[PDB]
Amino acid sequence: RSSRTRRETQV
Amino acid sequence: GAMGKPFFTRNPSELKGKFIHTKLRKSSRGFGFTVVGGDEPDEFLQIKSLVLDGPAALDGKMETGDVIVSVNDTCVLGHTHAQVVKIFQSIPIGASVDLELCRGYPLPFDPDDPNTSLVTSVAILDKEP
Repeated sequence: RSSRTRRETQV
Repeated sequence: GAMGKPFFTRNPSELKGKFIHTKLRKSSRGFGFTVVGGDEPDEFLQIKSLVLDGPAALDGKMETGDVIVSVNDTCVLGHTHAQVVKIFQSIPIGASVDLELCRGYPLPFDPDDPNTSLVTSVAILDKEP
């Protein structure tokens, strides 16, 4: 649904 | 006119500040930095906190504020979360990667805080007429 949202990728 | 918005294409070099290519040694399985982004070709990954004991932390030549452009030939430039996390989570202890990243963008709004589609608004952005 939503597109512009930076995802938390804890590496 | 009025280009006061974050520029995009994929170009590491469009990205301002400092463009660095630094090796992070896969240490303690994975890395040790938290990064926000990489959702789409349109959304790149960015470091929101470097995890202490992380190779970024340790190498000291990568800091919270680096935007992740690509890594070890792999076009993580606008890599999808599921895809980027897949690489970054599957790596073993003792490995190496060349991070192509561009820093200069200070971490403004917390991308650590959900309940919103996270679009942090960065300062040091070109507010051109």
